[PDB]
Amino acid sequence: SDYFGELFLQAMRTGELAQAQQLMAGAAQLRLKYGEAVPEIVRLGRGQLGPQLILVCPTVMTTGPQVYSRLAEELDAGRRVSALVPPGFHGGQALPATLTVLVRSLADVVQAEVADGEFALAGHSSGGVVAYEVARELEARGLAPRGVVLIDSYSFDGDGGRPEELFRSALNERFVEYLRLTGGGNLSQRITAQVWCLELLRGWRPEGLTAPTLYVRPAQPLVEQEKPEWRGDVLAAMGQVVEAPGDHFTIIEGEHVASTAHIVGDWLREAHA
Amino acid sequence: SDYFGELFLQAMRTGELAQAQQLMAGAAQLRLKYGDPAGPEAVPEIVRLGRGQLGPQLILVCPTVMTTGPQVYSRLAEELDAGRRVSALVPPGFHGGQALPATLTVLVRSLADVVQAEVADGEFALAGHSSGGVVAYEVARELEARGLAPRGVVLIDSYSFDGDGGRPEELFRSALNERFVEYLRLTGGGNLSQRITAQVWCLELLRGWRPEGLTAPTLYVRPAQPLVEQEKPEWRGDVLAAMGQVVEAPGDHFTIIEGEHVASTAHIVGDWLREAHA
Repeated sequence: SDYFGELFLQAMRTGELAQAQQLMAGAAQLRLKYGEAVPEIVRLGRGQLGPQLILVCPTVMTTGPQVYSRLAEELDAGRRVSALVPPGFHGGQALPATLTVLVRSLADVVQAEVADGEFALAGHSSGGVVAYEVARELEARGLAPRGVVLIDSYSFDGDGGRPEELFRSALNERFVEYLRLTGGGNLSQRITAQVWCLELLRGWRPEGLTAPTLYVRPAQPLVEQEKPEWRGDVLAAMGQVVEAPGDHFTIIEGEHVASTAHIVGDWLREAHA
Repeated sequence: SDYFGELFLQAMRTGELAQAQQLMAGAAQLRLKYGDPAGPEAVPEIVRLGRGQLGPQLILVCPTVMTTGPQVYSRLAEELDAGRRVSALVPPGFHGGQALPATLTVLVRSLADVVQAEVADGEFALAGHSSGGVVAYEVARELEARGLAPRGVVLIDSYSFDGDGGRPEELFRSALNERFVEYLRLTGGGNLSQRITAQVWCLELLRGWRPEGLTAPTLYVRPAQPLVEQEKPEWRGDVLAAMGQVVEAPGDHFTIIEGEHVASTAHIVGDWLREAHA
């Protein structure tokens, strides 16, 4: 346990989660920032041949290569799959001062990974958001990603609202449960990094990308009061939108990863073809 | 593990003590409290410090700060140990499992319960350094309301922040904090967040405090040397104006009861107490 981490866990159980969030935000503000960390890139699965697929891990407390373990395995046939980990969630890593800093750090690692070979990017939620931004930056540098896949990416409108609180609370339930089960440590380090990084993405809209995009939408929502505005401007810039069985999280967990990978893999094969 | 404790220390070195205390205050609000009449109450620890087993009792109330405990008073008690029975009373929430008192009333009555049981019908007096002087004053008021008769209260450099405060307050708090933290680093101190949250919680209960309604005589001991240049006179003004006697003594806010000046401070306090018990 962490001292403030235990208070955060306790707050959830007592209906004081709003105050606990404010604390993690204040801590995130105090944390060291850079802008000089080099984001981790990890090979997933065994494939040694074919185009490279880079899975950008989400900027949330559970982040790490393992979030994509099932998904990578399903996609491992005839391609080289890697997970790219945003800095600040593990070890002694500083947080990126700005979204531009984050995106540049990650683009530099991808550039070095792929050189001039064919590649594509994919990401779940905030990972999809960040994948799209990294793609844009690589296109500015003259690279040509073959596609970007975003899995249920959303962007919060305005400054807040009650639907937002309920949705974030539902996300938080699953994040914390994963870490409890995963055995995950450094709870304050992980939550402060999440709070910092998600704030960088507030009001994000896809501004233009030459590579084709695929948006995968889970058939099942998390809560009743989800606002269409959260996805509307995102969807509008997507080249293709596909509904898939599962919810925000199970879409890439045991029960639905197979159909998700089928849709993603088929699209990626077309994209490279 | 204690990430925010680590952030607190970092923030000191980068001049963000104010933001860090704001974080600790928020956490303090989340911490479990005691005070509900039906729920379980934390019992404040009392500790004999004297070798002396004879004479009137002297109850030293430990300050509600991150370094709190009987050792802050070891030297003072050793100087005062002849002819009186010295004890140290430690406010709850700083160590172990302990919950924080819900309100100042809860704190004062928890402490007064312990003093009550300790002194029975014997002669006694209270003293405290800084916030411990403030709390000793309130505990004395409470005991007087319960029919007991403390022979006196000694406050050493007690002050009160009034209003929201500005740059002077931050500068004074930073100087205090520097000494608190150094002591903790020297005593191998652990559990930073537990100690600091409790400090920030308790010192907030004392914001805007002024003394009124005590019948026992009071002595205020004022260190001759300030901690910083920008010290506002309003911090002590109202406290002082209610003191029976005010005595200046060599030393600063802390060194007043440290090895350098503890002998001269005890002579002043000791002489007053004996005068008071007669």
